[PDB]
Amino acid sequence: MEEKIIQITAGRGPLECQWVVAKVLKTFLQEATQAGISYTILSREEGDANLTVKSVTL
RNA sequence: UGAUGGGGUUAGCGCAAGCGAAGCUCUUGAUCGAAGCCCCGGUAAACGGCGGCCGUAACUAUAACGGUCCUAAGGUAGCGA
Ligand SMILES: [Mg+2]
Ligand SMILES: [Mg+2]
Ligand SMILES: [Mg+2]
Ligand SMILES: [Mg+2]
Repeated sequence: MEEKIIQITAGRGPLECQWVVAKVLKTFLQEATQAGISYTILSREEGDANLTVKSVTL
C-alpha cells in the first residue's frame, strides 16, 4: 500500500485557472473513487469567488 | 352418565377338547358436559417498545433528497457532555 500527498494549484494564474483547479479536482476524485485510492483533503485553499479553489492538497 | 367391546366365574351341554345361559364382577369409555385455553376484536395517564445499511447538492464539506431490509411502530415536541 502507498500513501502520497499531491497539490493542485492555480499558481499565479487568473480566476479561470482558479476555477479549473476546482473542476480538475472533482474529476480527480471521480477517478480516485474508481481507482480505490481513498482521498482526503489536508488544505483546501478557497479562491477569490464562489466555487473557486486556489489550491487543494490531497 | 355408562354404549358398545374384551375378559373372570359356572348351570347346562359336551367321549372331549371345548361352547357358554342368567346373575355377579374386572376392564373398555359411545353419548352429555360449563368455564377456561386456542380463536375474533378492543385497551398503553395498562405492564411495555419506539430501527439498519448505501448513495446523493456549479468545489471541498454536509446531506434537504433517494434505493431496500426489516419492524407492531421506528423517539414527535421539548431538552441534550
Ligand atoms: Mg465533487
Ligand atoms: Mg390507541
Ligand atoms: Mg426534534
Ligand atoms: Mg465539559
